[PDB]
Amino acid sequence: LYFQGHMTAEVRRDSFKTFWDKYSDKPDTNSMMLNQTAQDLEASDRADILSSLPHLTNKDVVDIGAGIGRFTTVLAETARWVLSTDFIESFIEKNQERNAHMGNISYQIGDAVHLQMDEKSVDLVFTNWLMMYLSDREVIEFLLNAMRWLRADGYIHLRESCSEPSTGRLKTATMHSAVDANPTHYRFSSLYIKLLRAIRYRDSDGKMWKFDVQWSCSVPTYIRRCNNWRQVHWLTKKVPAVGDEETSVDDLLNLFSQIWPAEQKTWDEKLDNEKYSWTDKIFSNAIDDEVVPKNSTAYVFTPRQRSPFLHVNSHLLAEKFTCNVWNVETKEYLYRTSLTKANNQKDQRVRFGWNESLSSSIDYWNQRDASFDCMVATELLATCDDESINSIASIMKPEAKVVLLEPVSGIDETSVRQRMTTCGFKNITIVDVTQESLNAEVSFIKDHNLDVELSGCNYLLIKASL
Ligand SMILES: Nc1ncnc2c1ncn2[C@@H]1O[C@H](CSCC[C@H](N)C(=O)O)[C@@H](O)[C@H]1O
Ligand SMILES: CCCCCCCCO[C@@H]1O[C@H](CO)[C@@H](O)[C@H](O)[C@H]1O
Ligand SMILES: CCCCCCCCO[C@@H]1O[C@H](CO)[C@@H](O)[C@H](O)[C@H]1O
Ligand code: NA
Repeated sequence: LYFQGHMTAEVRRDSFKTFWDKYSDKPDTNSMMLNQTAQDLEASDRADILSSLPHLTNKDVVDIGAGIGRFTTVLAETARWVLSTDFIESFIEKNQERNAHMGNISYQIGDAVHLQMDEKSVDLVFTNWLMMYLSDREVIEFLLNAMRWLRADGYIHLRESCSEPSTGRLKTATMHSAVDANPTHYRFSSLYIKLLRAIRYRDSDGKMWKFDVQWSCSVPTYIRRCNNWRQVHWLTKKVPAVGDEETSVDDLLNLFSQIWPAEQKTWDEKLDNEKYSWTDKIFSNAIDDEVVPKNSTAYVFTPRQRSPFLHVNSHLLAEKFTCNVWNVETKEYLYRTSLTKANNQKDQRVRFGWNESLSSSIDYWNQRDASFDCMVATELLATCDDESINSIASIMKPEAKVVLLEPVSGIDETSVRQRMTTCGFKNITIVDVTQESLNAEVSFIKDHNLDVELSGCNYLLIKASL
């Protein structure tokens, strides 16, 4: 019965510690994952996350919210040193017991909100399921702190339950109470990505920094076993932001708390009822089972520059050709809507990732020695340069076939061939699909009652191979 006893940051801070207090009697993987059968998922999930990290030889790592330390255990195998923290005492105690055989782990009991360390004191800030237990202001404050603590070239890993609990709404799998309110913040995936990209931090030497969000990916184990695409994680690098201006906590908070979630909601309203893509009819006359063999993996790239509706229906692709699909998105809000679709369809063959550019996705897949079976893309030539397009082959099998739908103004077929021939393509054919696209786009808009105009561009449908 004290001042603002229902709403202060401390009361809200303590509501999370109280929630986790309920599990301190069970310092086990069930609590860490809030899943009655966490044994089924734990090792595969941990491997999904740990295999996404950079090598840690000679590096200092801080694992914040480490709990019983299932990541700490493996992180300290290669890192020079790991600081492992959690605000639940028994969890840290269980952490110290499991890891009694190791000698390069420091332990701390405390709230992540109050954690303090020297500038440029770590190389990796590792978290997994933590931001969702902080307020919007605390998330921003946490990220500015990570920025302070990281050395240049340093990384931060984050993984959050986005939009819904890991166990969905609501699985008997959950360890959540069916009657108690759940205090957890299930934010949209797009908000995390945008916040990370927005941050500009000036250090004590007066140097500016920004985050390079290397990727956004769904945790594979949660798709395969929980039909959940919204367990989202990101690897993010601290890099110089020459000439940029600082972003304050208040300036970031306005965006993160009000502006962005609002903008996301308008995109949900436009895209969530999408029954098919207007491009389906167009791609139908260029994609066959010679382009997409049965059980192959297709690489799909949809930047959605000219229009949010210009993309590839990856679900229809996977359905009609019995293939797996990786679809790259570059627009945060539109990537989120693809995750929404993925969760409702529950076709595990279809996967999405967010990257800043084509080059970003190519690096990711290069590092993983991927060789996709084909490419289907909208706006490839329109949005990417020769250098990036030429590097697509480094993630394609020999003779992989491609199909491109391209918005153009004047039709310059000779020039289009020369770009693609310069970027390593062969057997190039070009078909003008402007009238077909005009018909299909209008049919699609009227059918979905979108009060919008046509993209208004001409279209080429291109097929080639490498
Ligand atoms: N503000 C905070 N400071 C420190 N630890 C926190 C915290 N908020 C939540 N936690 C801890 O974060 C953990 C959440 S569950 C996930 C545990 C671990 N990251 C893993 O994936 O296995 C719990 O251990 C909880 O106690
Ligand atoms: C994203 C573009 C959607 C294209 C789907 C259109 C219908 C595809 O039709 C497919 O054609 C194949 C012939 O090669 C058959 O083997 C498949 O059984 C059939 O589903
Ligand atoms: C569903 C999408 C997730 C899988 C992404 C993996 C990247 C491509 O993986 C590739 O898949 C091919 C199978 O067609 C294999 O033959 C290749 O060896 C493999 O590199
Ligand atoms: Na989401």
